[PDB]
Amino acid sequence: IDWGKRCVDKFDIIGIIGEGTYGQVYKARDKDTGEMVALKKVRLDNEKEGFPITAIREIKILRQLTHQSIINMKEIVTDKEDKKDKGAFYLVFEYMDHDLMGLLESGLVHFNENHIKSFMRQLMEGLDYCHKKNFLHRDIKCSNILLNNRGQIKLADFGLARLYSSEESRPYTNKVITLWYRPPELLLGEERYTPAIDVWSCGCILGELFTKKPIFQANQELAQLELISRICGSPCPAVWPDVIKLPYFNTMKPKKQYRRKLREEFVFIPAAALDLFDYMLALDPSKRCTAEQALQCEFLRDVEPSKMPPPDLPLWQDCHELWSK
Amino acid sequence: KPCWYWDKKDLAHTPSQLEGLDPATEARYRREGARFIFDVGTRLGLHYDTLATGIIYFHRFYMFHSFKQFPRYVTGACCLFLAGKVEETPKKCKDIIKTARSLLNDVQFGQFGDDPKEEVMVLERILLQTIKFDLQVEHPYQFLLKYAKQLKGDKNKIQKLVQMAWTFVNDSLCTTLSLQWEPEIIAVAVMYLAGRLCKFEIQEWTSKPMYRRWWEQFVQDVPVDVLEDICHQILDLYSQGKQQ
Ligand SMILES: CN(C)CCCC(=O)Nc1ccc(C(=O)N2CCC[C@@H](Nc3ncc(Cl)c(-c4c[nH]c5ccccc45)n3)C2)cc1
Repeated sequence: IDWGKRCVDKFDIIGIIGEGTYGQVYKARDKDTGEMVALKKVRLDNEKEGFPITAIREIKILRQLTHQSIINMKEIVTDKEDKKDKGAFYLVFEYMDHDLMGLLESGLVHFNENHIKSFMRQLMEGLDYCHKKNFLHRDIKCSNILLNNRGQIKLADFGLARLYSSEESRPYTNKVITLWYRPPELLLGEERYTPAIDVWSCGCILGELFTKKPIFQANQELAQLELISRICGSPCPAVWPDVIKLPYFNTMKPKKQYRRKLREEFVFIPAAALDLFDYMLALDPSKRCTAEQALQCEFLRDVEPSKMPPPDLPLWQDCHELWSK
Repeated sequence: KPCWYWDKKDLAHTPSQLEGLDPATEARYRREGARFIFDVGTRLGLHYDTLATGIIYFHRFYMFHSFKQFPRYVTGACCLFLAGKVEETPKKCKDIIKTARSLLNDVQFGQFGDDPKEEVMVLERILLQTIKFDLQVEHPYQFLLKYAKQLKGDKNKIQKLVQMAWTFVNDSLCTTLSLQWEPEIIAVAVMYLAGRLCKFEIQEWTSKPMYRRWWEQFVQDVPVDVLEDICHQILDLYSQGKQQ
């Protein structure tokens, strides 16, 4: 073990990679192992409640999840030579080279069908592992899907994850997923939801790999449900009997009653992928495929990612965003 | 995954005893520390799982640190503070010190020094390193309920057995039993003791009524001598109190 005791000097910081939910995040070089890591820094006492509960939850969850497609937290180190509130903690993760959002907005890489086959296979395998354990991610999006240069997909950002009991009657937090990846039952106020919320988010990822943009881009819940209905069909009991049991079904709805145009709006997508795509964007959560069923579908069944040449990406991440204020 | 279980010989060489503290005084310090966590968290309306998690942090802490170097009530307040955050029942640290101030006299509250709050905050870093960030803990309560659900001898006598076994689990937290045996074994042991004190015969209620080894259906290869020793440690807490 030694989880928590060794010091930060045993790592060489290379630079700041970004900002997290409870402190800065550093790219760092291990002195000895020869492997690269990312360090999520945890300052304490800046908040008068000490070690942040957001880290506790992420630490507690990541120790029970170990999978090739899940972000790997290796250990926790400290500044050392503490008494002395100066000492801070650092969560050690294996370094990943890109996130899907930065990879797509660079405009520099093109994913063909086989590339998306391998990515979704790894993503659905990792999510199935989380769903056979009793964990919901509740924050899947393009920026939380990490990718290295060996072509390996890994799921990250488990801070918002929580344990669920199957078909049990216990309530949760309603506004969990970012708006562009939030399923319709959450937009209508479902609070006792299911792992289908993660599958919807992955369905948005799949369509966003064939198109270059997110498929549902709105800035408010009312408009977001409108764009979803314009493509996936309006929520109604014919396709989704339980919409009448949802808190906001009557007070927020599209102007028109839309018919499902998903196969015509995305006709350029190959048939097998469009079949999985249609399966993942079912309005009714009970009709939405599970991660297990998604692995058994035509598009992903025979995919062995370890036997496919990875697509070549920029050796580092750079969104190449035009100067804009 | 770390290892969190000691034998009777290793518990006789804790850091406190190495510094000259007698076994009786450390056992008393552990009782008062566990009961302190219990009373403070009770007055704040905390889950019994949260109380048990703070107490388990407290017992493991003093397998690596000495009571002569770390005052017990400061450590207890720190363990309850971390446990509430782990068990998703957060409580502001200001509240724990306030509640601790309400139950302790000035000589006991003197352990918090001039500024009581900072003593708990700076200790949280030490506690986390000591428990090796192994935050998830399970307790005998869930197994007592799970094992009792599979008894069918008599409804009223089962509930009396569960109720006495639940009380014995609370008493167990005042000892190092959680450092000796897995929570499943503690669950079986308190049913065994409750069955003795009630003169109920638990074997009658199993699917194998003819078979005294009624517990080998729940835990594998647990000899009766282990259960007898757990009972002896628990009844030791009743050296003064009436058993029940
Ligand atoms: C306008 N658009 C949006 C951006 C343009 C500007 C632009 O180019 N940005 C930009 C963003 C990131 C990087 C970057 O250095 N990386 C890419 C991302 C994965 C990094 N490796 C990485 N590996 C493991 C983990 Cl757990 C995390 C991790 C877990 N949680 C985290 C929270 C925050 C940061 C990292 C993590 N991050 C590397 C470089 C440039």
